[PDB]
Amino acid sequence: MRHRKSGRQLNRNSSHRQAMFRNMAGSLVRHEIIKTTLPKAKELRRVVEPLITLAKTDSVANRRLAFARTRDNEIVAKLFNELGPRFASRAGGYTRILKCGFRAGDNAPMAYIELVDR
Amino acid sequence: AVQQNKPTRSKRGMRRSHDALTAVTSLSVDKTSGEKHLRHHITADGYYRGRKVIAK
Amino acid sequence: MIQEQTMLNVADNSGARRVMCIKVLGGSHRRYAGVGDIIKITIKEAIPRGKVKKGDVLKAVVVRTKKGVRRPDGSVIRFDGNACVLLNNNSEQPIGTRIFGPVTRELRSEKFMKIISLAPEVL
Amino acid sequence: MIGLVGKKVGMTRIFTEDGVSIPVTVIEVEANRVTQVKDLANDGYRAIQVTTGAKKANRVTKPEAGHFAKAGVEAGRGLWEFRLAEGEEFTVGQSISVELFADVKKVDVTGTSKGKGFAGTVKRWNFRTQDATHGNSLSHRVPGSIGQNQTPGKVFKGKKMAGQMGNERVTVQSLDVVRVDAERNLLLVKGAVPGATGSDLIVKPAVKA
Amino acid sequence: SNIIKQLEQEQMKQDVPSFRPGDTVEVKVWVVEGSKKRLQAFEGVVIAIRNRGLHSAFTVRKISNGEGVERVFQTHSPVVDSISVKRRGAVRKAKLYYLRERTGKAARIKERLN
Amino acid sequence: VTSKWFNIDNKIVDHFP
RNA sequence: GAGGACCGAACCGACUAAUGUUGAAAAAUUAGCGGAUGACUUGUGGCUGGGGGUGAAAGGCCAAUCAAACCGGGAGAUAG
RNA sequence: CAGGUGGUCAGGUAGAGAAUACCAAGGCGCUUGAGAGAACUCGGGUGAAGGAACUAGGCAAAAUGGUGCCGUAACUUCGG
RNA sequence: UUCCUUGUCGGGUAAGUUCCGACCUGCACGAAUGGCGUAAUGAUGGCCAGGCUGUCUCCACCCGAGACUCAGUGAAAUUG
RNA sequence: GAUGUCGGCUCAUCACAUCCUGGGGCUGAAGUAGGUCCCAAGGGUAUGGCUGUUCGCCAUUUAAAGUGGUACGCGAGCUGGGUUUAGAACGUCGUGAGACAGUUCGGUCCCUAUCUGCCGUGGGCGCUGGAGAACUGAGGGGGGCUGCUCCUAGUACGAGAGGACCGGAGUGGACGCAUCACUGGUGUUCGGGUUGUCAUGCCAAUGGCACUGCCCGGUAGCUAAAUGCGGAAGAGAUAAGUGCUGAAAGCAUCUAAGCACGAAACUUGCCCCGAGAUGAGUUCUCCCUGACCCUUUAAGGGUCCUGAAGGAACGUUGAAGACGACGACGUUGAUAGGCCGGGUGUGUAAGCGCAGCGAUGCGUUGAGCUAACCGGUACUAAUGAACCGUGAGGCUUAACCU
Ligand SMILES: N[C@@H](Cc1c[nH]c2ccccc12)C(=O)O
Ligand SMILES: [K+]
Ligand SMILES: [K+]
Ligand SMILES: [K+]
Ligand SMILES: [K+]
Ligand SMILES: [K+]
Ligand SMILES: [K+]
Ligand SMILES: [K+]
Ligand SMILES: [K+]
Ligand SMILES: [K+]
Ligand SMILES: [K+]
Ligand SMILES: [K+]
Ligand SMILES: [K+]
Ligand SMILES: [K+]
Ligand SMILES: [K+]
Ligand SMILES: [K+]
Ligand SMILES: [K+]
Ligand SMILES: [K+]
Ligand SMILES: [K+]
Ligand SMILES: [K+]
Ligand SMILES: [K+]
Ligand SMILES: [K+]
Ligand SMILES: [K+]
Ligand SMILES: [K+]
Ligand SMILES: [K+]
Ligand SMILES: [K+]
Ligand SMILES: [K+]
Ligand SMILES: [K+]
Ligand SMILES: [K+]
Ligand SMILES: [K+]
Ligand SMILES: [K+]
Ligand SMILES: [K+]
Ligand SMILES: [Mg+2]
Ligand SMILES: [Mg+2]
Ligand SMILES: [Mg+2]
Ligand SMILES: [Mg+2]
Ligand SMILES: [Mg+2]
Ligand SMILES: [Mg+2]
Ligand SMILES: [Mg+2]
Ligand SMILES: [Mg+2]
Ligand SMILES: [Mg+2]
Ligand SMILES: [Mg+2]
Ligand SMILES: [Mg+2]
Ligand SMILES: [Mg+2]
Ligand SMILES: [Mg+2]
Ligand SMILES: [Mg+2]
Ligand SMILES: [Mg+2]
Ligand SMILES: [Mg+2]
Ligand SMILES: [Mg+2]
Ligand SMILES: [Mg+2]
Ligand SMILES: [Mg+2]
Ligand SMILES: [Mg+2]
Ligand SMILES: [Mg+2]
Ligand SMILES: [Mg+2]
Ligand SMILES: [Mg+2]
Ligand SMILES: [Mg+2]
Ligand SMILES: [Mg+2]
Ligand SMILES: [Mg+2]
Ligand SMILES: [Mg+2]
Ligand SMILES: [Mg+2]
Ligand SMILES: [Mg+2]
Ligand SMILES: [Mg+2]
Ligand SMILES: [Mg+2]
Ligand SMILES: [Mg+2]
Ligand SMILES: [Mg+2]
Ligand SMILES: [Mg+2]
Ligand SMILES: [Mg+2]
Ligand SMILES: [Mg+2]
Ligand SMILES: [Mg+2]
Ligand SMILES: [Mg+2]
Ligand SMILES: [Mg+2]
Ligand SMILES: [Mg+2]
Ligand SMILES: [Mg+2]
Ligand SMILES: [Mg+2]
Ligand SMILES: [Mg+2]
Ligand SMILES: [Mg+2]
Ligand SMILES: [Mg+2]
Ligand SMILES: [Mg+2]
Ligand SMILES: [Mg+2]
Ligand SMILES: [Mg+2]
Ligand SMILES: [Mg+2]
Ligand SMILES: [Mg+2]
Ligand SMILES: [Mg+2]
Ligand SMILES: [Mg+2]
Ligand SMILES: [Mg+2]
Ligand SMILES: [Mg+2]
Ligand SMILES: [Mg+2]
Ligand SMILES: [Mg+2]
Ligand SMILES: [Mg+2]
Ligand SMILES: [Mg+2]
Ligand SMILES: [Mg+2]
Ligand SMILES: [Mg+2]
Ligand SMILES: [Mg+2]
Ligand SMILES: [Mg+2]
Ligand SMILES: [Mg+2]
Ligand SMILES: [Mg+2]
Ligand SMILES: [Mg+2]
Repeated sequence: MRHRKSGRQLNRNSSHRQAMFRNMAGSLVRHEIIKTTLPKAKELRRVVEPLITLAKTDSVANRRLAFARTRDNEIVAKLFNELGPRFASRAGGYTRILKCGFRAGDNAPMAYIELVDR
Repeated sequence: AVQQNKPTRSKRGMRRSHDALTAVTSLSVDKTSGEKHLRHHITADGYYRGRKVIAK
Repeated sequence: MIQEQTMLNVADNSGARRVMCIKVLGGSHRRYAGVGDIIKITIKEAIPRGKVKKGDVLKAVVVRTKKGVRRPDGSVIRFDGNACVLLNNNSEQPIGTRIFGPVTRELRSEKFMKIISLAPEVL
Repeated sequence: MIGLVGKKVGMTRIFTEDGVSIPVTVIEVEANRVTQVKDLANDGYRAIQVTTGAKKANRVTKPEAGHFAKAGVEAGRGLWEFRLAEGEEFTVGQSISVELFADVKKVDVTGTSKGKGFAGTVKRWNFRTQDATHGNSLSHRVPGSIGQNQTPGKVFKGKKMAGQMGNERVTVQSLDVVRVDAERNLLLVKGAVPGATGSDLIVKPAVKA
Repeated sequence: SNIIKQLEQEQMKQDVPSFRPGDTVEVKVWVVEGSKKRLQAFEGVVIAIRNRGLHSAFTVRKISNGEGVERVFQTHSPVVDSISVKRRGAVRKAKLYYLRERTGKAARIKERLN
Repeated sequence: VTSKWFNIDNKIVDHFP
């Protein structure tokens, strides 16, 4: 049974999941479009979209709290100086997933995840 | 465990009656580009439903 | 939730200090005895000049368990340890003359009105 | 007698003034619309077919829509049937409400139980597990033996083995009726009924005692 | 679940006081020794509180006649006649289950003073 | 070779004396 | 500052259990276990040869082979 | 190819330490991947009340575990 | 070492074919193929207690690696 | 040119020569409790100590702790204590090597399932135009156990001691089904405390690693030890048994003719599956009303035009799920993610200020954060299409209508 449970496990233990989405979240903020497997792009939306509503209100307390979840001051600065104001009026849904072909090496289904006003 | 008699070439082909692949029924045609693609997938140069989503 | 081999303290002053459960009476394949349930015990240690000697086989009635009793509205009463009162083997009447500690209202029955009266506190 | 079709809303408790807590299930019984009546002449048995709920006009097919339009009834979640006793008559289009159970004391509730998936013989059939230790080799929750030697040299039909558990029709019998709430379309019964929240329940007065 | 919520509100008491873990309370409950009702009081330390609407409950611990006793009360039950806070205790926790292994001077809770 | 250790193990092999 | 002393890593072993049993491995791995200045352990070289060697002794070991090694021959032994 | 293989070199913070934990210099992620999140198997974590009732047998697990000081029986070959 | 034999008696347990103490009717002990004791020692055999526990009453949930589906490569025993 | 052994564990299944429960006859049957025989196989039918044990003795239960078959059921299901290899010793026998249904200590248990079987779950085709639903029920399976207390009643019975049948109510044990409101377990996806070390320039604040580092709490879900329900009543035909009327046989006689009772066994009644029930059933609704050519002339083949109802695919997914399947939804939209509000859990964040030599305490402050929950909201993704599916559906006979 798995009833009413949420969260992809992605064939990794918990600490390797926690650290892998922390890298992707930094990479999407910095490049504004990346290419991933479709299961890992749908699980990214629940990590990087809460980071953007956090950045909509600048304070020392929130910056120190976006830092505990990205561990990258070059990412925290972009969130609070560009992606905060840019999505100021949008209420949720800062990200768009687009399916593309299949990865050659192992036939994984691919997708492009980006920020909406890229 | 292992077989006691050699299974024939009819029992082999009956088992493989479910092994066939299914072709894609149709390919959608892009609104502006006019090129085929899988439905719900971007085309081969980044058009999806008219607009150009991947300017690469 | 008393079963065989469970060690119980003694709530009366029969002399015993620790007893072991060796059977849950009242049915075939019966697992557990709760508050108000008669059990067959054996005495594992006694005080030097009591009425009961170590090694005796007697009956007892459970009066406190730390699994607890559930009341009609959903409440629970749990204690810090399991306790029993020693009974005569045939008449099933108390052997001692005092009860220590609180008891509960699941003993309020025609058999154990002797115990209810003696208890310092009934919950 | 006939029953109604409801919907498992949830479970809660009712406190009585004398300090007893009753676990109740809340069944939400809207109006059931009679959409077809069967008779011995045409069908060979007596029954009514009822519908309940609402459905979006987009998802009703042409054959389904034309069956409701004949009765003059607006579409519903599904269609169920109850067998009529002797002396009960119902007419097409009328509505049946939860006040039917006003003086009923006990009910029988049917629903589809929670789906457990492929389950083992320890969960499904209450088999005992074997030793955890003491030398056991890869056989901790496995079934054990499944038959005898050369006589009879086969496994008997109906042997208890692992397979699909749950997700199937179940009936619970002789449940009390703690309260009928006709103004809110509610029916509180005492205890637990099969299915998960939001499932469809069928409620009939108890056939037994 | 507006349907369930409505059924819940009609049964809740409106006068439950505010307490938190560590406090000392009297709970007066109704007992029925045969055919006459009566109140008897339970004194102890609130060691746990469960906030669930009508399903709320709290656990009180006392030492009675040399035996420790825990009682879980359903807050909105009609059996609980009244709850009365006697002392306020300062704790850092939400559930004080470590008080099960402490007796005498080791199981002392300090007053809150505010 | 010859083994198939369970064709050499003589608890398994020498089972009926 | 003695000791076939003590506790304990490297090092040498192999008491228990689980895994593996067409293995990752023709004897291992994991977790614990014993000795650990000595009748210890290890590198390089040397000597003992088949009814023979060597053996704190188990018929143990002598190139994955041991109640008589391996290779070639007698030899196409003989086979109610 | 989860085995075997002699010698030399020997940083920091805690530590008695070449143990153990995290790091430096330096070196690597072990040559199939992507999903899903059934029974069962393997390796682990937690568990109400009871506490060896399990079993051939407390097997296996759990528990104990350090430094300083106080205290320590029978028996003895006078060292334990 | 004792077949008869679970000898009988005592102890320990609610209950003890094992254990400990005795008795002597030693099938079929016995004095360097040594007898009877023995402190310390033993990955030695038997038995009992305390602590501790998923060993068990009686299992439940969770974390990973397989098992399952997709793409790639691709065996084996066995067989009138 | 191999059919693995005793006991244990797991899982059973049949017989009836019946252990309990059910029904009866006789009793050296007053009552309670028995003895013995007949009918009856629906369900039920102990836990421990000792021993390798099956057995047995013993302790304590139970309504009872049945007797057997199944390769003395079951090792391609587990074990490996015993017996039954190689080591060693004792007693005894032998000059000896050695031997012992004498004892004692130690001692490697393989298999990825082709076929039948069984448990689940799909694809194809059929059911005679196509499609969407609701049914009937041939048949098949599941279930079936019982204690104690009270009333009737200290009545019937008996000198007393003792103490009922029949009938009713209540409450339990064991077993099964469901469920998560409660009481709890879990909760490596939530909050906190804390040890060592490394890093973010440093302080403050945080992160990585140490089994989730070690711990303390805990949401949803799953779950039991939690809490609801169940076993029936009734009917039919009976077994053993008991009869009524009644001759053969002037009587008698349950039987020959005729009539009646009679049990947990049987057929129903309760619960689930079920039209591949090829004997392929019924009911309701919806859709299709175009030409032409050819031949070997018939349920024939072909061309153009047409493409319905519906379905599948694809996408967003689920209290559904190994994969299929099943359910919900696809802009005329709450399907999922985010977002907004709440709840819940943790337990008074950071920053700043004040008191203190400092650790630290206090105030702002029940603060900050909060997973799977509840109530909302088109912000993001669920596309205009394309695909499959046709174009009124055979012959004979009958009954009506033209
Ligand atoms: N079974 C084990 C040990 C073993 C090796 N050779 C054997 C010969 C006979 C018996 C056992 C063995 C293995 O395969 O590794
Ligand atoms: K079950
Ligand atoms: K020295
Ligand atoms: K040397
Ligand atoms: K030789
Ligand atoms: K002898
Ligand atoms: K004795
Ligand atoms: K004794
Ligand atoms: K000696
Ligand atoms: K030894
Ligand atoms: K010893
Ligand atoms: K049998
Ligand atoms: K018979
Ligand atoms: K009988
Ligand atoms: K009789
Ligand atoms: K029977
Ligand atoms: K015997
Ligand atoms: K075996
Ligand atoms: K066996
Ligand atoms: K076989
Ligand atoms: K076959
Ligand atoms: K049956
Ligand atoms: K709870
Ligand atoms: K929970
Ligand atoms: K740290
Ligand atoms: K913990
Ligand atoms: K007569
Ligand atoms: K019955
Ligand atoms: K059909
Ligand atoms: K799976
Ligand atoms: K603060
Ligand atoms: K809060
Ligand atoms: Mg993988
Ligand atoms: Mg870690
Ligand atoms: Mg499910
Ligand atoms: Mg299934
Ligand atoms: Mg093995
Ligand atoms: Mg195992
Ligand atoms: Mg046959
Ligand atoms: Mg030494
Ligand atoms: Mg060592
Ligand atoms: Mg060696
Ligand atoms: Mg070893
Ligand atoms: Mg090792
Ligand atoms: Mg040691
Ligand atoms: Mg050492
Ligand atoms: Mg030396
Ligand atoms: Mg030898
Ligand atoms: Mg060779
Ligand atoms: Mg060799
Ligand atoms: Mg020779
Ligand atoms: Mg010759
Ligand atoms: Mg030859
Ligand atoms: Mg290598
Ligand atoms: Mg080395
Ligand atoms: Mg190291
Ligand atoms: Mg480096
Ligand atoms: Mg798993
Ligand atoms: Mg426990
Ligand atoms: Mg806990
Ligand atoms: Mg505990
Ligand atoms: Mg035992
Ligand atoms: Mg046993
Ligand atoms: Mg051990
Ligand atoms: Mg002593
Ligand atoms: Mg000394
Ligand atoms: Mg004795
Ligand atoms: Mg002796
Ligand atoms: Mg001798
Ligand atoms: Mg001699
Ligand atoms: Mg002599
Ligand atoms: Mg001599
Ligand atoms: Mg001696
Ligand atoms: Mg697979
Ligand atoms: Mg493949
Ligand atoms: Mg061959
Ligand atoms: Mg053969
Ligand atoms: Mg018979
Ligand atoms: Mg034993
Ligand atoms: Mg057999
Ligand atoms: Mg077999
Ligand atoms: Mg063994
Ligand atoms: Mg053995
Ligand atoms: Mg020998
Ligand atoms: Mg022999
Ligand atoms: Mg095996
Ligand atoms: Mg097969
Ligand atoms: Mg039927
Ligand atoms: Mg039937
Ligand atoms: Mg809930
Ligand atoms: Mg809890
Ligand atoms: Mg936890
Ligand atoms: Mg700092
Ligand atoms: Mg690091
Ligand atoms: Mg049909
Ligand atoms: Mg899906
Ligand atoms: Mg709306």
